Amino acid sequence: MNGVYDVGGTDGLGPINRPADEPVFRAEWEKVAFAMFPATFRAGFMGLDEFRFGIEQMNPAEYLESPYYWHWIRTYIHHGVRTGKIDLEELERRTQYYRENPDAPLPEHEQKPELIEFVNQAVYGGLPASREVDRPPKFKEGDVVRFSTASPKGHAKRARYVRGKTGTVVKHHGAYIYPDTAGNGLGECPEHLYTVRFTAQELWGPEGDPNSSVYYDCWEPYIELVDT
Amino acid sequence: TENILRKSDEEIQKEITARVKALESMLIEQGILTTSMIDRMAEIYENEVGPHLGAKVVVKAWTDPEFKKRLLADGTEACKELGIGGLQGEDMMWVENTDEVHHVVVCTLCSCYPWPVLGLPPNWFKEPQYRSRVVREPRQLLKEEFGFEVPPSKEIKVWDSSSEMRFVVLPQRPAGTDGWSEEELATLVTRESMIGVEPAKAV
Repeated sequence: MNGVYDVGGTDGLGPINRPADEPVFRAEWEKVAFAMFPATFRAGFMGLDEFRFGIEQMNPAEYLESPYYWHWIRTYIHHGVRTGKIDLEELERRTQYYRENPDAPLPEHEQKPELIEFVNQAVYGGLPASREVDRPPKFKEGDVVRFSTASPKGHAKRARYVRGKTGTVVKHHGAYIYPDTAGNGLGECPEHLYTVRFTAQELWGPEGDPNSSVYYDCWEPYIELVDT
Repeated sequence: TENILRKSDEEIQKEITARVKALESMLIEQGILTTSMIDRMAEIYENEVGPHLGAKVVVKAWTDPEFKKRLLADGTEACKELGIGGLQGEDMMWVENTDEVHHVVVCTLCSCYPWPVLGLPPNWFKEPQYRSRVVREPRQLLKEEFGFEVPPSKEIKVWDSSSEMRFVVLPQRPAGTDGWSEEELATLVTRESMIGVEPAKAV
């Protein structure tokens, strides 16, 4: 989709705010928001590509200025409603309750050890997105290719600043989950993945550094041959 | 930056806190979330996983040419030699800074970061200011934001991490460190030097 989160090349967002030191979690609610991801993933709220698509559908002004982990809360609620797993009216009633009773306890619950075992396995085992497919890669190192001008409204990894641009294939990585399908509830539909190099002048015109390039990852449908 | 429409930070935090506790209570009642699950995730990324792991990889590559070759050929497999890997570093590719090339990593679309070697990203890396600018004027950003002057004749490769490939910068070994131990060398390797926004520490 063409949302404001696609910020590559955007001007006017202001100077970087980089405190000389910062904690991993700035408040207790951030730990909760962070740790909710394995819980909601295991419960079938969403996969990784769908998770990102939920963030992309935020109010753009809220996205630009809200704390990072609030984005995660928005996408949990988005997919909780999508899957019928979160009742909004109940959520709003509970929000008012904890507004008025911030120190009220959380519900009674069992500390199911298998949920912690799940956390440990995911963290140190990973969730690999690589997949085996039937066909060899269509492209190879050194091929000159052009990036698609398609502008889907659903999830994709098609930054506006690379659309229609010509670059050179740097590496073939194998096949991986395809975001244009996975993020839109259409399944993994794995495609071969490449890194493609675009010069700064190709991307930005004459305002481009003559000695800089951007390396961008392209699934196979994103690119078509210009010169072998 | 000033926005006349924006509530105070205190009011924003107060509202977020209630919304998060409310959602937490619902997922707890569904049986899919527990407070012990939350505490475990925080312990891992506060204390167990952080940039000291990537620093170990860098110093091994600096001191073992055969390991450096394996690291550049297959970053995930080489890091697994040291017991390092997992979530959000399933597919690592390490890239070598040289006298002719400087690498810097960004995720313009979605905050991608190699957690197993660096831990969770700092907030500036996730924020729109760095993400918008580094693909467009990396040389100027490095100079103005990080005090890092990359001579104009030197190529800057900006890796925009649009997939599950995770790019990690192998910074050059600082001069004046001949014969240093791996422990001493590690003190020079920062998360910034493995993103590419700074070189490894001088002196």
